[PDB]
Amino acid sequence: MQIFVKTLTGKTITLEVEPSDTIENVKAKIQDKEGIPPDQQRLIFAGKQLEDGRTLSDYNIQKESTLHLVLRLRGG
Amino acid sequence: MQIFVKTLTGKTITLEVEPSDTIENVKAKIQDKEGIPPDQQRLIFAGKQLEDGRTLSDYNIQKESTLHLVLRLRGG
Amino acid sequence: LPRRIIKETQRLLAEPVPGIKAEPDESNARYFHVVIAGPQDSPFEGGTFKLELFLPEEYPMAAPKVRFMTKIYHPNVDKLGRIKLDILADKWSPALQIRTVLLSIQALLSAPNPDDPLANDVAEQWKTNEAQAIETARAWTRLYAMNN
Amino acid sequence: LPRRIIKETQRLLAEPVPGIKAEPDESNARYFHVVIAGPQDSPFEGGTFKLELFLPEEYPMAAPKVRFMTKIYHPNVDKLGRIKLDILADKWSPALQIRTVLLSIQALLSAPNPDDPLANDVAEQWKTNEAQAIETARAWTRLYAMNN
Amino acid sequence: PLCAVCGQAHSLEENHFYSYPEEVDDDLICHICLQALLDPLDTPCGHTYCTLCLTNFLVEKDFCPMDRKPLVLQHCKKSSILVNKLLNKLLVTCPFREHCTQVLQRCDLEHHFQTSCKGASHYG
Amino acid sequence: PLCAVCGQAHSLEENHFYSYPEEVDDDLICHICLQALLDPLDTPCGHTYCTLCLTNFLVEKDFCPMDRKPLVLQHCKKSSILVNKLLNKLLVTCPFREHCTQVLQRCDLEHHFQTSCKGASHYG
Ligand SMILES: [Zn+2]
Ligand SMILES: [Zn+2]
Ligand SMILES: [Zn+2]
Ligand SMILES: [Zn+2]
Ligand SMILES: [Zn+2]
Ligand SMILES: [Zn+2]
Repeated sequence: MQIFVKTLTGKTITLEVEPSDTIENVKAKIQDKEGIPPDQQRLIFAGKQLEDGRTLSDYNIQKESTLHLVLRLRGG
Repeated sequence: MQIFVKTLTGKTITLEVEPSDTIENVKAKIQDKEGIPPDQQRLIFAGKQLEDGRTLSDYNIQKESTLHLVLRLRGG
Repeated sequence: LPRRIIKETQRLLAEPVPGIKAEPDESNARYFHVVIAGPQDSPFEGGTFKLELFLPEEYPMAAPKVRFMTKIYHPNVDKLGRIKLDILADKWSPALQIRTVLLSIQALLSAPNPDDPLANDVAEQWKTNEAQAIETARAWTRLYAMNN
Repeated sequence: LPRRIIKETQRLLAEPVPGIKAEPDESNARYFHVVIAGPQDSPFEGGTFKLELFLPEEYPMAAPKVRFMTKIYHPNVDKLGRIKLDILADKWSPALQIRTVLLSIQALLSAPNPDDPLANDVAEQWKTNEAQAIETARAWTRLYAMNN
Repeated sequence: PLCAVCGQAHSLEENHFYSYPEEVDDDLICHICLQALLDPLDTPCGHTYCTLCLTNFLVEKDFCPMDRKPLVLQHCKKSSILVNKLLNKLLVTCPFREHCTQVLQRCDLEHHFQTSCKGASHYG
Repeated sequence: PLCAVCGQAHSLEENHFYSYPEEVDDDLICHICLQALLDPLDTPCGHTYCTLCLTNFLVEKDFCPMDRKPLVLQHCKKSSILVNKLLNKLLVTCPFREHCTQVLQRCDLEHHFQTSCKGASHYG
């Protein structure tokens, strides 16, 4: 399958992934594209902050989905 | 008027010029575009090597003409 | 009105973010009427949470000011509806835009961190009774967020 | 056959140079059958001057080898049709391509420099009698360059 | 108070102001001002910003606003000729639209004003 | 004798070998090898070349073959992230055309081979 990741400005890009790719895997693929390291990357999907250990399977991020990218965060 | 200058690779670049522009004027316009200084530029037109003192007028290089660019030369 | 502001504003109205409606204000353009969706799997599910967002006149060297208007039972939001999020203070960069701020606030509804400043006896309720905090939040969502 | 060679060859056949016909050879591709036009205002006017051009197997670290086949009365060309031009020897760079070499040879027909190592008693005729050198060149052009 | 290079009005401390009829590539958009790069400075960090955009940021901060790396302005350099070209050949349209109606490459605009512009001749 | 990254055959001392179905911009073509840049090295001079292409040139010469400026290889650096991106997102097509028939971004090819390529699975 393939997913979309909307990056900082809005220039949308696509990633080649499959259901058991971890969010850690996806955050090295966005380092290939946008030149941002996986440690200052946070991925949002449906309002939920996607965790680094868990898979694309764990949030049902199927074919044609659009993840969003923000530059590191900490609430509180 | 405007002329064309075919640069190193094969690309064509357009220059805004008028009939009394010297070839010295034209070789600073190709320094703006291609980042090559006027001292290691030679311009060919109809097989004739275009001289630095003389004008576009002096070789009848009118509207729509295509000058060619080579990176310095010396015969002998 | 710095050109960047304008370009951001249009790349919101043209390119929306789902469950995040953000228009500019007519009285003064540096000032947005934001509305965030109660996210999936959160106790805020199906709430219409209204926000006001404002760009100071040193945007984007300084970050935007953002404040909830809708009352919501959440550690990192307060009495008057201001938010504790580092991208709005400690770790802001002109790299970030309005849309990034709005996505991180949405993220915060799905990840309420009781480590606030003191976040009332609300963060204290979250850390010592998650069960009934989820409950209460679900109530403030129903009883203050359903525009109906 | 190094990819560069191929790309150059096609950016000739697609993007020709006026009064300079250059095809590659069928027997071996590193080897071009070139034909240059006797330029305007030169004593070589309206001559069909055939050349052979060859890429050594260290192209483009080393320059191409170029030789006139048509006989021509010119200081910087010799008996066997080889040429004195610095971009073919002293000041060559992989920056340059086939097309650049071919344009500079055309330029050389319009600017015959009698300063050669010697250039026969042809450069000696050019420097001591330009009138009759122009004449003789015009004759070798007619009597050896008009394909008829 | 109208600008010699770009035909718009702005202060000596602001970037020039162009009007791109075709869509500019995002990789050529400076992160600070969301516009196409002008006078691009590569950082040691490896990022690229407009000269004035970065210099202003570094008046009172000190980091690459992209990966929070400490950044002395002094250490930054002008970008590769490649970069500059890609930018210079971006199409802009004439500022003086209700006079002149000309599309052309960014770099050429300044001269287009002095040679063949009824708008910049008239001034306004 | 087939290459892990690009799916073509070449020696360790040669550049990788891609197949661009769309037209690459000339400003991204290395002057030495007339191909799209790979592992681009900016020179101090201000020009940009493939790593291997420039390093080889500088085995036996010592100048920016563009303006004959003296050039110690040591002084050159990797290009801006901007440059790298522009290149990485250029489309290539799969080398193994008679199994797999896939267009994709250059950078992703290496991985496309390990995940979803019947050609690179079969090897040849
Ligand atoms: Zn201006
Ligand atoms: Zn800028
Ligand atoms: Zn105009
Ligand atoms: Zn390879
Ligand atoms: Zn190369
Ligand atoms: Zn494949």
